[PDB]
Amino acid sequence: AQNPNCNIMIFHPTKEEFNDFDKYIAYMESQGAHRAGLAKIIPPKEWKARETYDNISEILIATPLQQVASGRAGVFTQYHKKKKAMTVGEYRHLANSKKYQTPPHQNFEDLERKYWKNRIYNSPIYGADISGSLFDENTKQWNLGHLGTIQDLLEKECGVVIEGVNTPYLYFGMWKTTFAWHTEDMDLYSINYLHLGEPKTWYVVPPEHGQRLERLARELFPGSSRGCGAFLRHKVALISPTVLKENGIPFNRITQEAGEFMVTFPYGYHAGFNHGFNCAEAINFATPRWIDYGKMASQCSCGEARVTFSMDAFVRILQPERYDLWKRGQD
Ligand SMILES: O=C(O)CNC(=O)C(=O)O
Ligand SMILES: [Mg+2]
Ligand code: NI
Ligand SMILES: [Zn+2]
Repeated sequence: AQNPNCNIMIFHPTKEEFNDFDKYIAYMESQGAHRAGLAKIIPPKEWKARETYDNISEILIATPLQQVASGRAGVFTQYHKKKKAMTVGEYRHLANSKKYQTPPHQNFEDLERKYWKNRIYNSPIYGADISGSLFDENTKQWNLGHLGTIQDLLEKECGVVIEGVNTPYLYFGMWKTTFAWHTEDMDLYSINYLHLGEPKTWYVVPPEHGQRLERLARELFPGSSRGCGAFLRHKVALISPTVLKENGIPFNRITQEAGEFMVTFPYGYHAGFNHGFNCAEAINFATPRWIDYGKMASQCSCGEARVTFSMDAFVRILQPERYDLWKRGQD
């Protein structure tokens, strides 16, 4: 078995190998990359997402989210308070202000220490889940706005035509902005490209060990657990690496820098934080190997997780018994 210790793998495709997206994902899996839950892909040196970022300041962040924490430094939840709209240029100025900017630090490890020590005492503002793309339309390779769609994959594998569309989302981050422990909707893959700015640190649990994370989460968030049988779908809970280590949960960590892709694999729990002002783009995708994960994916039916139009069809076709109760949650 390849990559039996479930380490995060880093790949360096040539421009020739960067032509066929599906093929390269299958290659990475042939080397065991999926076992980690997360992989890094460094694009060929000749490749670019677009010519410059000089003209992005007038993108609107219609609903910036202030991420307010409750709990203890290593075990907390966050809620998102909606703020007034601002442009990317306004947000970047805010991120660089004395109140919100990255503190002085020695290296990524020192900054990681400061994050876990101090995150709960601040409420950074996140521009998340903004439909759109920063890839130039002429970028032919690994353009996240030109991927094959999950509906087309399901149709190719299973023969059923379904409604729904699949488009990318932009994320504008600042120091301490946080992504809670989650897997993707319907335990899909994701791909994330860091277009610009400061790094993003990731934590991930191997798919084969995901239930160990879930059992810890039920112990650490006991009222949330009683409220919903899949409360990590709410995307609100954080657990530090120190706490994971104290409880024997297998995980790995890596820092993504501007110009790099990350791929998350089906049922790979992940969480993380941004180091400073940055912009990422991400989208879900599927392969044939995903279908079995989609069939088995947990669902939130308490009503909190409330997700896309396109997830309907996935539940209806892959999980017809759940369909009924899940849609009661979504209506
Ligand atoms: O970058 C972020 O804030 C969150 N991204 C992801 O969870 C992803 O790409 O799967
Ligand atoms: Mg603009
Ligand atoms: Ni994700
Ligand atoms: Zn729920």
